[PDB]
Amino acid sequence: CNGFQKCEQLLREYGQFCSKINQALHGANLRQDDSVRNLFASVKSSQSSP
Amino acid sequence: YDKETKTHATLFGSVACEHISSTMSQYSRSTRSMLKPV
Repeated sequence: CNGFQKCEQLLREYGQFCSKINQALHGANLRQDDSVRNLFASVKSSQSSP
Repeated sequence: YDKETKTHATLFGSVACEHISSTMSQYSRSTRSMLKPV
C-alpha cells in the first residue's frame, strides 16, 4: 500500500502476509551474517609474518 | 531492540545527517502515532 490510508486498511485485512514476508527476509539476512562470520573465523590463521 | 535491558535505538539507513531532525514534522508517516543524536 503506497501509503494511501484507504489502501492501508484494505491491507489490514491481509495483515499477516506482510509480517511473514518481513520475518523471512530478516531471517535470511541473519543467516548471511552468520555465514560471513564463520567463514572469516576460519580464514583467521592467528599466526602471520608482517 | 536490545531485549535484555529494553534499550531501543533508532537508525536511519544511508540518510544524510543534515536532513533528519528530532520530532521531524516534514514526513507524513502513516498509522504510526509516534516514533522513539550522533
